[PDB]
Amino acid sequence: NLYFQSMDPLLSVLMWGVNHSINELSHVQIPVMLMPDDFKAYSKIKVDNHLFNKENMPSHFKFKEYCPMVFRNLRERFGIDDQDFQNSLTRSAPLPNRFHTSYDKRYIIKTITSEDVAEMHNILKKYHQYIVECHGITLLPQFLGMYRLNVDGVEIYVIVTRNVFSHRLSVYRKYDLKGSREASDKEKAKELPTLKDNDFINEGQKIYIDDNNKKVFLEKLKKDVEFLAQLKLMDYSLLVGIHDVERAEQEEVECPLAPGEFDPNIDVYGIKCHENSPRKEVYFMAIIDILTHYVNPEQYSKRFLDFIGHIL
Amino acid sequence: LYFQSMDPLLSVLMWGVNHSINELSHVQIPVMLMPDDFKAYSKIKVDNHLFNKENMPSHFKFKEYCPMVFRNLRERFGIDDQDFQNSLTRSAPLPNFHTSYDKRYIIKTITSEDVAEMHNILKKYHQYIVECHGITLLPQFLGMYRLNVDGVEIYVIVTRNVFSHRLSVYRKYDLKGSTVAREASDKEKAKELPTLKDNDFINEGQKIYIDDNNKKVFLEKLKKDVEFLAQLKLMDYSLLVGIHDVERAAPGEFDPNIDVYGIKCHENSPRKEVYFMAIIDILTHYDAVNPEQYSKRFLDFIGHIL
Ligand SMILES: CC[C@@H](Nc1c(C#N)c(-c2ccc(-c3cccc(C)c3F)cc2)nc2cnccc12)C(=O)O
Ligand SMILES: CC[C@@H](Nc1c(C#N)c(-c2ccc(-c3cccc(C)c3F)cc2)nc2cnccc12)C(=O)O
Repeated sequence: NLYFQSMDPLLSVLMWGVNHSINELSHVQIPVMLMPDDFKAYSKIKVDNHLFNKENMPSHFKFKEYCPMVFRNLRERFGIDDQDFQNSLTRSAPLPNRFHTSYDKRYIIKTITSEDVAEMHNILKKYHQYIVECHGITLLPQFLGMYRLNVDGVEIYVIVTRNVFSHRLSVYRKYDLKGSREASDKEKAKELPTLKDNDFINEGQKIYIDDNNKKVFLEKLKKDVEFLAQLKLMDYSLLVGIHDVERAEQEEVECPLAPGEFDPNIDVYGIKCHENSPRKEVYFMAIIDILTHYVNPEQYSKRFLDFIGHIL
Repeated sequence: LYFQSMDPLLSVLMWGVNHSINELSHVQIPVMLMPDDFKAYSKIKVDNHLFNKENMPSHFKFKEYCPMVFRNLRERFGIDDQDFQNSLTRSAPLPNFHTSYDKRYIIKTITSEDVAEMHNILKKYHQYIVECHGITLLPQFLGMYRLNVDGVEIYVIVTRNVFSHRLSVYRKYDLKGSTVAREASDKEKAKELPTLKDNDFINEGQKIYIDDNNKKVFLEKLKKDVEFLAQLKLMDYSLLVGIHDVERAAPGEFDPNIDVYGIKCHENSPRKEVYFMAIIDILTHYDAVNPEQYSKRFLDFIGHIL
């Protein structure tokens, strides 16, 4: 069954605490609406086992969940069931790349600083009201839970976000895009380099989405980017993953959803290529890495939109 | 399920049992218990800030003693952990000790001396339950915990109800076979169900009518159980006897996998009755008449009344 075992005791506690958190919330009324106190709330749990479950789990740890009611509501508004979320993060250990990915590739887990946590509380009310008003249709990072772990006197804060990329379709090419930045020699020798602004230009990278999806996509991005500028946030990226249908076919032939198809209620950032693309590709594109508080944010926001618009 | 109660100690207990059993579903069923399992425990301390503030207290501790041992005893007593969790969780235990909402379990506040004395006997108790294959009139110890809330600390034990989860008891005796004054008070006797005692049993001319076979099997168990208690040098235990009157009314019947202490009366009983008989309240050590004597005086009496 589920033992939450890992060589990494921080992962064990994270799996245990997400399991704990979600079961706890199963015993707490879903409120008609969130209230101000829910934006300053937490749960702290300290465990001290003696000669009990000593092989699977560390015997001494702390787990703290920030604003559990808000992040439950955000999961709901982003179309996530708490049971599915719990399974995604606990049924098997998250895999490392620094970030981790849930075993089913739905979710990203990232270590963050206490400043980041303090800045999350600073934006949390405004972020939640924005998510309500766009009915959860945004390119913004979906913040799904936020925790503090302590084991063996090692303290970390972690955020969970939705994977920009597909849980199923492989990404053969990947870009972190800002505007106004090229991968190192070391980065480029990996299997999947995180390529950057100059790699995008100098490799002659094109993205082939039809006028309609381009308009829809640049309309969200403008709204999301203007919201980030009102918050006075900057140094955020567009993450672009490219799925090449034909490369994934030959990669697999060596060893019901058709090739180049995805479920848009799971792979929410997916966009099909247009009819006249030289190759059958699927693009996965959203905003990551939002949380730098004040170029100025106006300037950052306009340069970003201008660079993304000039590449489509 | 919100584990709501007017009594914050019941909420933590319900929360605690719910936590304890969910935890053990993430822990391997071992091939056998080992010595460290009789010294083990799990403590959880909870501190909430503006979260679940209405249903639950914001600050509490729950400790389970020897979790691996109590899970093994539940299984050896024919008790599934989910059904156990449900009996203690789906709805609050009712005060009279307390009874689970479905009347399957007793919940009782004990002292830290009681807790220390349970650890002292727990290895021998478990190995006794192994050797009698769960077939005993001893108390079934099903879990043992420590709760803190609002700086108030209690220890609690959970045992199986001697009485039925459905059939009513119209008459009830705490029997020891002590020669001394054992008589329920005038206050006790005015209650709807008084706990009657040895001299009430004799002075009321109470009869238990069970056939020669069930009496032999009952007295064989009681003897082995009571010789075990003497070996441990425990005393001051009682036979608890509940009598269900079938006539006040299928009527005569009960599931003997649920109500395990039930025994039907003799066919030639003048009154249709069902008897619920077992040992309670064993944890008094001699160190504090001796345990041999108590045990011998206790059996002579129970055999004297059947
Ligand atoms: C290109 C970066 C990296 N992969 C990813 C990262 C990372 N890293 C993040 C991510 C999550 C959280 C933070 C974060 C950092 C600080 C504070 C707070 C709140 C945060 F959310 C920052 C970045 N999201 C991803 C979504 N989909 C796919 C890949 C992702 C890679 O492939 O190299
Ligand atoms: C006749 C007394 C009372 N009812 C009961 C009690 C009580 N009290 C107990 C009980 C449980 C635990 C301890 C205990 C006490 C100290 C230490 C440790 C470990 C213990 F288990 C002592 C007694 N069991 C019952 C089982 N079935 C039915 C009724 C029961 C009543 O009706 O008035």
